[PDB]
Amino acid sequence: NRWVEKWLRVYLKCYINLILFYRNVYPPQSFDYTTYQSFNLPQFVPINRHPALIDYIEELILDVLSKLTHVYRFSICIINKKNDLCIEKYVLDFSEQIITETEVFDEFRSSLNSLIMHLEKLPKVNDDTITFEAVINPPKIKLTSLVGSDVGPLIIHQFSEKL
Amino acid sequence: NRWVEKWLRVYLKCYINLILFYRNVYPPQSFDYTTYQSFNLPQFVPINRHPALIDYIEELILDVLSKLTHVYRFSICIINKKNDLCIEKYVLDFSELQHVDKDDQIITETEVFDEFRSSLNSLIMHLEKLPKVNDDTITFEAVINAIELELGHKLDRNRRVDSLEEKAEIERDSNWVKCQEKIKLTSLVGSDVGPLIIHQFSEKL
Amino acid sequence: MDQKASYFINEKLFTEVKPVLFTDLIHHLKIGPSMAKKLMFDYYKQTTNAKYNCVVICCYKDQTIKIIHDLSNIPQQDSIIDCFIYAFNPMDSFIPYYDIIDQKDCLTIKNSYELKVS
Amino acid sequence: INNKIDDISLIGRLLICGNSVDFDIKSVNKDELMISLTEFSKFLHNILPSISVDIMPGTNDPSDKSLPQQPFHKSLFDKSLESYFNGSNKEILNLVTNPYEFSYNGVDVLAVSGKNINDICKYVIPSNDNDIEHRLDLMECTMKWQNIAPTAPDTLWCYPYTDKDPFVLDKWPHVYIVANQPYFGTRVVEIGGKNIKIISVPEFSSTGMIILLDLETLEAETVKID
Amino acid sequence: HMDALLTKFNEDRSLQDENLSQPRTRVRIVDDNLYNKSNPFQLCYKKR
Amino acid sequence: LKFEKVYHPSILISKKRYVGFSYESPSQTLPIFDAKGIETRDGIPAQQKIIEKCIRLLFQTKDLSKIKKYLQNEFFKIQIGKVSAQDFCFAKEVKPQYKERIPYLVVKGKQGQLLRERCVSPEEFLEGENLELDSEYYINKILIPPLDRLFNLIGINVGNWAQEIVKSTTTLSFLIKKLKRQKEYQTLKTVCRTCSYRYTSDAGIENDHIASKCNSYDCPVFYSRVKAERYLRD
Amino acid sequence: EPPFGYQDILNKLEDEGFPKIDYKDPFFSNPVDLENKPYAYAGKRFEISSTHVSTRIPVQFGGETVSVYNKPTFDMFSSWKYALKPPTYDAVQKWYNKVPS
Ligand code: SF4
Repeated sequence: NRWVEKWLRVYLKCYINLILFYRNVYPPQSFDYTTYQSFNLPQFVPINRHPALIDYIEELILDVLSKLTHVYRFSICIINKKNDLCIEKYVLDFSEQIITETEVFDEFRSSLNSLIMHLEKLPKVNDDTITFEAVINPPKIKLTSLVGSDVGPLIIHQFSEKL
Repeated sequence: NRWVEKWLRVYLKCYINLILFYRNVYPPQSFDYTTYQSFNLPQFVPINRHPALIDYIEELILDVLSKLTHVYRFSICIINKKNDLCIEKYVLDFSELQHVDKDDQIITETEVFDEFRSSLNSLIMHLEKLPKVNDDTITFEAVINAIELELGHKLDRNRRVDSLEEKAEIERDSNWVKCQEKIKLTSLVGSDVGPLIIHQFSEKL
Repeated sequence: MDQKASYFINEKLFTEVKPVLFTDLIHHLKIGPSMAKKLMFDYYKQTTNAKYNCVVICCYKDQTIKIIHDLSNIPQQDSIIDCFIYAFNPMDSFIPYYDIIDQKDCLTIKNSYELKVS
Repeated sequence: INNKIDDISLIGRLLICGNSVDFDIKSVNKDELMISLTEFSKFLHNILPSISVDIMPGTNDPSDKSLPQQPFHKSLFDKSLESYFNGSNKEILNLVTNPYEFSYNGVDVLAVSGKNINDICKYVIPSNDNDIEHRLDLMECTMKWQNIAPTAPDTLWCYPYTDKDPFVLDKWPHVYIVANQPYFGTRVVEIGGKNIKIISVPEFSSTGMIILLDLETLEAETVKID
Repeated sequence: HMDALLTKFNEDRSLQDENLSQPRTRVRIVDDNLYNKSNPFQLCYKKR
Repeated sequence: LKFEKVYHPSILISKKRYVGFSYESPSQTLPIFDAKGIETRDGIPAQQKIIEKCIRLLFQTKDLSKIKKYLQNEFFKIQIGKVSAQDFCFAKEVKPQYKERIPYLVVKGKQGQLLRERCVSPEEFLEGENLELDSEYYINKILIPPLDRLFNLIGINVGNWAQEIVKSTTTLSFLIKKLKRQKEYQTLKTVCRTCSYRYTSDAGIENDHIASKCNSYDCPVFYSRVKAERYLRD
Repeated sequence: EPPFGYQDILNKLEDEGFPKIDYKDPFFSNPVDLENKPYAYAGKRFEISSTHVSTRIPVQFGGETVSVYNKPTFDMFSSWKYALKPPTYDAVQKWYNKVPS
C-alpha cells in the first residue's frame, strides 16, 4: 500500500488489457483502442469494452492488490495446450518513508512502454486459439526481461518469457 | 533566435540520420548522399527519403528543440531486437546555447557550418572504425539526459485546448516518457564554435 | 625540412577532421604544385598511424585522368610516369566541402583579361 | 594539376554549354535551387581567377526551354561572385544564350546545349534508322540545313523571330558545339563553303570526355575525366 | 606503394622552374564577339 | 432475394440515397464505390468529385481530420487560384433540343463586383482575380453539397471551416515559378499534341498549332492551358 | 481466476445490449478541429470523438477515471526516452522493394 496502490492497480489492469489485445486472447477487433488513454502516452490503450469482463479483471487486480502485503511472485500464463511454464511474469516484489507519487506515476509509463516494446515487437503463432490465466508462484520458450522500477519503492523486474 | 535552431535542426538531422545509416537499421540502397532535406545540409549525408520516416525524424527533432533549455544533452540510443540493452549511446550536447541567451551576435554561417562539418566527419570516422558484424537486426530509439524537466503532466489537470501550436506542444509532452534512470566509451571530436557548444561523444555497450 | 606545413596539416587532419583536398596547402604555403606533390609525399613518407590512406591522381595521362580506386591495379596507365598525391581522407568517401579561398596571393596562372572593378 | 606544363598553354577561356545545374522541375523548390547554384558559384569563383569563363543555360538549368533563351544573370552566383559581372561587364564572364557565335577575329564557332539534337536523337525518333556514329551525323544534318530540329521552338510571348534571328542561324560557323551525348565524337568535314569540325561533348555523368577545341591548326583534343 | 616511389624518382621538377609568385598569363585572347555586335539569339531589352 | 454487395458504413439522408462501399464477396478487397440513385440536375463535376473523395476518405479509414485538410486544401485551390477550371460550368436552358452546354463558367469572380451573374466567358484572357474569387455565391453553392448530404448527420460545420479559411531571391522566386508553370504548360502541350496525333498522319512539327487551336468546352487539360497562356501575356 | 468465454464474448456483448462488434465513430486525428469543442453539432447530439491523446477520457477504473491532480516535480538527473514506434528495417525494406513495383 502507501499511495502506490491506485497507480499500481490501474497499471496491472491496463497491463492485463494490453496483453488481452496484443496477444489476442479475445478477437483483436473486439476491442476499443480509440477512446481510452491509460497514462499520458501516445499509443493505443485497448481495453475490452465488456462490462462483466472489465468487472472481472477489476475484482482480479483489486484482490491481488488486497493480498499485496504478502503476495508472491506474480505472472500471467496464456494457455490452450501443454506449455506448463509462465509467459509474462511481472513479479510484484514487495518493498518495505519516501514520498514518491509523481515520479512513480511517471515510472508506470516506462513500465508500460517496455510492455508495448514487448508487444508490438512480438511474432504471431496462432490467431485467437489461446486463453490467459493469472498465476502466482508454442514449440520452444524464449527469455526476455524488461525495465525495472528503481524509482518506485517497490521494484518490478517485469520478465516476459515468451512461448 | 530563429536561425540558430534551424542550424540545430539540420545538425540533428545529419547526426540522427547518419547514425541510422551507419548502423544499417534501414537498407543502404534507400539512402543517397544529399544536401537538401527541407533545408541546407553542411555535408553530403546519406538520407533515405521514405516520407513517413523523415516525417518521424523531423518530428523528433522538432520535439527536442521545443524545450531547448531543459536539455543539456540530447542523445541517440541503440537497441537490438534481441535485447533492450543499449548497444551504443551517441552523445550530443545543447550546452551554453545561443537560444537560451537569445543573443543576436554572432551569425558566422561559414564558421558554424565549418565546425558542423568537422563534427559530422568525426561521426563518419568513428562510425566506420567500428566493424560490421551482425549488420542487420538493429533498431533505433531516442534518449535525453536533461537537467531540469517534467512536462508530461500537461495532458492532465482538465485543460481545455484551442490552438494548433499548443496541440503540437501537448504532443511534445505526450511523446516523452521518463525511463528508470558504462561498459565502454569512445571519444568523438565535437564542434567548438562559440555560441553553439556541442561537446559530442560516443558510448559502446 | 619544411615541417612548418606538416603541423598545419596535422590540426586539420586531427584536432578537427575536415580533409585537405588541395587548397589548404596552397593557401598556407603558396608552394608549387610539384612542390605540393613533394610535400604530400613527405607527409605520406612521414606518416605515423594514418587512420586511412589517401588515393592519388596520376600524372601519366594517355588521354585519361582517373582518381585511382583500383589501388593495386594499374587502370590503363601501365607505363606510368608519376602521380600527384592529394585528397587525404579520414572518411569512407573523398568528398570535401567547397569554399571560396584567397586567390590573389594563390593564383598560379592569372586571367588573360584581368578583372576590373571599374 | 599539371601535364608539366603544356596543358595550361593549350587551355584558353572556360566554355560550359548548357546543363549548369541538373535538376527536375516538378521536384525542386527555392533553397535546393540556391544550394546547387551557390556551389556552382563556388566552382566558378574558384576558377575565375585562373581561367575566365563564358556561361550558357538552356536545357535543364533555368531557361525558357527554347533555343533563343534568355540567359539568367545574378542567380547563378553568390554575393562574393555577384559583384564581378557588375565590375567587369563581359570580359571575365558574360551571360550568353544556347546558340552563340564566338568569333576569334573570324574563327566563328556555334554552341548548342544538346537538347536541340538529343530530343531528335532519342526522344522523338521512330524512323530514319538504318549508337554514337549515328547520332554524330544528326547534328551534321542540323548544321547543313540550318533548320527546325526541336518540337517546341522559339517559344516566346513577344518578339520570337523578327526575320533576322533563326534559332539555328544562317551564318555558318567553323565549329559547332553540341553537348550531352553518350560517347565522345569528334570528326571534321569540309563543305564547299567552309570547313566544319563536328563536336559532340558527352554529358558529364557519361564519363565526361572533356575536350580541347580549336585555333592552332583547328584541332580538338579530348581527355577522359574518368 | 611504388606510386609514391614514382614521386621519389621524379625529383627533377622541384618547383617546375616557375617563380610561383609570377603568374605566367596564358592567352592573348581576342574575343571580338563580345562587344561590337548585337547577338541575334539574345533577348530584346524592350521585350524584357 | 440476392445478396448484392452490402456496405460497411452508409449515408442515409433520403430515399434513393445509398452511398456505401459495396462488395460482392469476402475475397474481394478495396470495396467498390456505389453511386446509384444518389441525391448528391446540371451536376457540376467538382462537387461530385470532392463528395466522392470525401466519402472515400471518411469510409476507408473512418477519420475526419483528413477530411479537414482535404477541404481546406480545396478552399486554397479556389482561394489562391490553382483551379482546373472545369470545376464550375453552369448552363442555362437559354438557346430534346441541344442548343445547350452554352459557354458559362462561373469560377471567374468579379474584378469590380459590377456584372450581376455574368461570369460568362470560359476563356477570358485576363489576370488572377477574374479567374478565381473567395467571397461569392458559388462558395455557398460549394459549401452546401458536403453539409446537406454528409455533414448534417455528423454535425460538423464545413461552413465553419470556410469561415476559418476565408480570413486566414524574390526575382529568383518569380523565375522558378515561371519555370514551374513553363514545364507544366509544355507538359500540357505534350498532352495536347499526343491527343491531336489522330488528325495528322505522323507529323510532329505542325502539331503545335493544331494543339493550340483545340477548343472543347469540356476537356480536363484545355482550361489549364488557357490560364497558362493567360500567364504568359504578363 | 476463471475467465469468461472464448468467442461467445461477442454474443454476450450483444446480450446485455451493446454492439456485438463496435464500428468506430469517425474521429478527428487533429484536435484543433471540431472547433475545439465536442458541443459543436446539429440539433441533436453526435459527440464526435478524437483518437488523439489530448481528447481521450481515461480508462475508468471501476467508476472513476484517475489522474494525479498534483504538481509535477522536476528531477535533476533523468533520462527521457521517446515513445513512438519507429519505422522498422522491414518497413523501409518493403518500401524500397515497392519502388520497382
Ligand atoms: S486540350 Fe484538346 S488537343 Fe489537348 S488533350 Fe485536350 S482535347 Fe486533346
